[PDB]
Amino acid sequence: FSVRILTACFLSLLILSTLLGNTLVCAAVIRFRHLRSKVTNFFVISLAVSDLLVAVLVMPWKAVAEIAGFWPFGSFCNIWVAFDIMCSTASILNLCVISVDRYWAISSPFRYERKMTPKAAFILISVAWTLSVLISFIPVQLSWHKNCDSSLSRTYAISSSVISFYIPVAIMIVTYTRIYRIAQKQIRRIAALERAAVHSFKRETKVLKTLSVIMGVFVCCWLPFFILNCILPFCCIDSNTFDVFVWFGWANSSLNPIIYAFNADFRKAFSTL
Amino acid sequence: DQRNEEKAQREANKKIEKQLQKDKQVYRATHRLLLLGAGESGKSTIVKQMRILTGIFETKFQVDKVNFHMFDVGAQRDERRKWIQCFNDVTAIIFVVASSSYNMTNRLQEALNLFKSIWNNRWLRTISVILFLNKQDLLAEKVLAGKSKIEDYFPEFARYTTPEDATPEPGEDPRVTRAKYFIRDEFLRISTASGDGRHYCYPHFTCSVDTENIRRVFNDCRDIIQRMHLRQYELL
Amino acid sequence: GSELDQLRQEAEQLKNQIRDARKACADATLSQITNNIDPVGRIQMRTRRTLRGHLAKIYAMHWGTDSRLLVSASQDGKLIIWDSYTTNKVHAIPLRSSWVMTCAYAPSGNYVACGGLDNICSIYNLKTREGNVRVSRELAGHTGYLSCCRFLDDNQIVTSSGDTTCALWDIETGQQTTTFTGHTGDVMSLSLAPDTRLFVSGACDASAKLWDVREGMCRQTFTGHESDINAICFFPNGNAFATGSDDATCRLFDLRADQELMTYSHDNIICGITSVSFSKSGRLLLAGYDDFNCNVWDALKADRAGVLAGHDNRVSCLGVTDDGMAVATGSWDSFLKIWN
Amino acid sequence: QVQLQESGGGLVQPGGSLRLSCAASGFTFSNYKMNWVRQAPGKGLEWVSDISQSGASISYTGSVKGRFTISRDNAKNTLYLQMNSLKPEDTAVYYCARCPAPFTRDCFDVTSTTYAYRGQGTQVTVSS
Amino acid sequence: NTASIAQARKLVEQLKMEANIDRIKVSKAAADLMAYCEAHAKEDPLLTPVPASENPFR
Ligand SMILES: CC(C)CCC[C@@H](C)[C@H]1CC[C@H]2[C@@H]3CC=C4C[C@@H](O)CC[C@]4(C)[C@H]3CC[C@]12C
Ligand SMILES: NC[C@@H]1O[C@H]([C@]23C[C@H]4C[C@H](C[C@H](C4)C2)C3)Cc2c1ccc(O)c2O
Repeated sequence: FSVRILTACFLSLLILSTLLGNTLVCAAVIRFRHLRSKVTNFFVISLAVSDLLVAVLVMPWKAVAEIAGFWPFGSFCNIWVAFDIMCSTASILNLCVISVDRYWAISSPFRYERKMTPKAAFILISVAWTLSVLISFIPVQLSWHKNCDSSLSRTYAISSSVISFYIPVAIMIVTYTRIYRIAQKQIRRIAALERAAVHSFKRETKVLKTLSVIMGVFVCCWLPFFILNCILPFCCIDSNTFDVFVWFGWANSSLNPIIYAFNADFRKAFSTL
Repeated sequence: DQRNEEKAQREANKKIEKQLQKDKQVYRATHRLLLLGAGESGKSTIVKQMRILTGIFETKFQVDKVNFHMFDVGAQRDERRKWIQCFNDVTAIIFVVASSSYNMTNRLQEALNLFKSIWNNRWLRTISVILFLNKQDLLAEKVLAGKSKIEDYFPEFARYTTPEDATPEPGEDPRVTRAKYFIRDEFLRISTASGDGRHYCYPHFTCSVDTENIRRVFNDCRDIIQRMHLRQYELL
Repeated sequence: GSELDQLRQEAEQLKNQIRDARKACADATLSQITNNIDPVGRIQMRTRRTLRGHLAKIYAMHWGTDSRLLVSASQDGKLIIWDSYTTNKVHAIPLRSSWVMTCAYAPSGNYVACGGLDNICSIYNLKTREGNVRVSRELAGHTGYLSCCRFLDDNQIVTSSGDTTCALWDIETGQQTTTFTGHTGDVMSLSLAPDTRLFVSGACDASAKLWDVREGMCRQTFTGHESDINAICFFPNGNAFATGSDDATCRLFDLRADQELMTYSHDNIICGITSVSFSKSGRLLLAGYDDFNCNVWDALKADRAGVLAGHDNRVSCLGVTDDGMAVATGSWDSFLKIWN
Repeated sequence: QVQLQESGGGLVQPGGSLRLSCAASGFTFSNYKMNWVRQAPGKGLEWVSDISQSGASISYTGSVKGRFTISRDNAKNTLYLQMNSLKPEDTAVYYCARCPAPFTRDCFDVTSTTYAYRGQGTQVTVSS
Repeated sequence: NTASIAQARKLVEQLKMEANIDRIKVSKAAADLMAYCEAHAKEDPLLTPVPASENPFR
């Protein structure tokens, strides 16, 4: 009650920041229709509502369990773990669908606007959410994992991390490395006109910096957690590092509203409210 | 009374909403293209070679399942300060400029001023300009035979050299390419004056042959929407 | 011998005569009664209804006499007629031309006008027993874009143009009975007086011209502006009218005074006015600027009573009902904020 | 009334010097992008030069770049244009026009006659 | 040059027509303005706050 109060305050500030940011995004979307009208922002608001749902029934309970060491709702621990898995895989699938939508809008923008209609965006969001459901709520009803100590099975945890993070993170990486192969071409075509009008890589670093702030900060809070989550049932790690490495991924949820709302429209919608 | 006629009105409104949400797909998938010029700048040869198919105001076509909309303004008056403000939802302003019409009048400087006004426009600031250096065949013989020279209306042409991104063709003179690229960079000199990132210029050299000029517009609008989405997502 | 220069000199002398005659009757100003009339204050207007169904930018709008249905056209070839009471799209006419700039609701509520860079005015009928709406009349006599148009009645409609020739078309014959020639710059907007006997038109020549529809001549001219008069609006009394231009100054002129009354300018405004409309009493003035915000100004205190939130793009069209019930502002974001 | 009186002009020897003074009354001269445009007898109008609201972004046409000099004075609301090293092609009717949009950098005054804000112009004639 | 002559003729004719008009004082113009305002002030729904019951938009 003397040293744990510091991390208690830190985690309370973290969950309050998640709640504030996600409620701000939701209020900017439900009130200002200049954001929920474009197809590319449907996945953004899906990520935002998943980030709100992970801040109401996932991180507050983990924090209230970690501050005192005990854990209430003994019978509800299974459904709580199911909610954590669901929210995390939904956030990862929303990140992946945003990445693939941006890749489709950068590679083939005409086919993107012709095929990825708002109905197609709804289809993609529903597919992601149903995948989250079948990967979280289905295994817990059959007890596919093996106080309610946190310990999954060696056969199910790896498959859940593959179909939940590894395949989505691989799609994200390949899309952002194919976007960069197109963004760099666009930067070179811009330079071929800029340097010719005044007759290099000065602008080629801004795209690298934005790809960094949108992808590396995601793969440095979830992947360092998953590399231990997949090896935990196979063994490695201890109880003092895994519980903070998962909080790193949950703070990636705090940093997400700054990632996909840094645009001018979202900035004005946040400044006005 | 309260719902005897309001229910039919709500049903009609729902039908209209369905029609509008069905039209939204074919509208947003349609990329309009504003086509204008300083005068007799070869825009007729551009609109004539469009899919090989009350005067001549707007012609539509479709390539790679992408229907475009090319609106010609070859009938409005010379004052463009008002109706051009309507072209802020357009995806690209195809500027068909005759690089050889500088002899007859100095129409090249008028086209330069029109491009500058389109660039520095408060509403066209987010709209790219597909620069079309039309009438290229009539420019080569002009700059070669001395009938029409760039230096009469441009002093910087004497202090300009061909950059490293030249595109030579069989049967072309290096002086012709030098003048063409000088006109391109003079058009590009205004494209980098503001540099707001919301829109960029795209020079092209057409009217030399009667080939498919719609490919140079499709592959251009492709990169246009690419860079638009990049600036929107801040990946540019 | 020397006719052009002497004619220009005579025109300049007559302009100076008009100027110092206006100054002779300018022994006072509207600000000389600022101590008699009380201001309105910072009245907060909230968006009651929002017509979020448009696809392209809402360029032009016009209310009706019933103050219930409102028209609004966009560049996607669509023109939607909404019921502002229940937020219901009563009509949706796909216009034959995509780019359109004008809108006009008939005072009887039957005819609806559109038009734009297509040089034609498409009059549609709503109360037809045939069911769906079709093109009732096409007017093709202009060599310039149709910036604005206004219906006098179910028979005639006066339309601006881009070639300085406002035309009074008749729906029965589809031919210009008169023509309001005399403008220098393309006419950007026009408004009708309550008595409908005379109408004003604001052009880009910084000189709003007031004509009459019975004889077709130029009754009055006002050159007190500094830029293109983007919009005009007759006062509900029929003796004055406000003009919103690109110079960020809304100028109030009077027909009988033949001069300007007030300049609703402000140092915190660098963008030009796009739309202007008076209230029912005319004391309030809704001005849609280019700063993505609509300003309620006072016609007497000569100060901005308030600024409205909402639109993020340029507010192009603005319309106040005939009874001044609810002002509707349509911007370039396909939104129609119906204030109150 | 937006009036622009351009004093100056007359007969000029080839290679001399000339000064036109455009006094613009009826608006706030310190807020618009004024511009001089020439029109040759028998040909259309030619954009000569323009100046910013304060005098920063000064630009000329390729025919007068380096010879002409445009300067705006807000204390007197005047536009001074100096021609140096006259040529037999520079003879034309000069108009001191104003483009309507303020606080901006765009202007659409390169159009033909019957312009909104454009004086009668001066017939700058180059002698022999 | 005949077109410019005709345009100047129409302009000077319009100026002559503008000269011989009856111009009232601007004081009476502002008086009529404020009179119409005070006559339609209490009836304007935009000027005075309209209650939600009597307003068909709230
Ligand atoms: C615990 C679980 C079951 C609750 C969460 C349910 C999910 C499916 C709900 C919660 C919030 C919802 C989102 C809220 C808002 C919008 C914006 C709208 O324009 C499209 C649908 C979309 C994107 C919704 C999709 C479905 C959604 C993500
Ligand atoms: N926040 C990440 C989420 O957490 C759960 C889990 C499961 C066990 C009980 C709780 C504590 C430990 C151990 C983590 C919650 C595991 C998991 C998650 C997301 C995707 C997956 O594929 C996955 O397996």
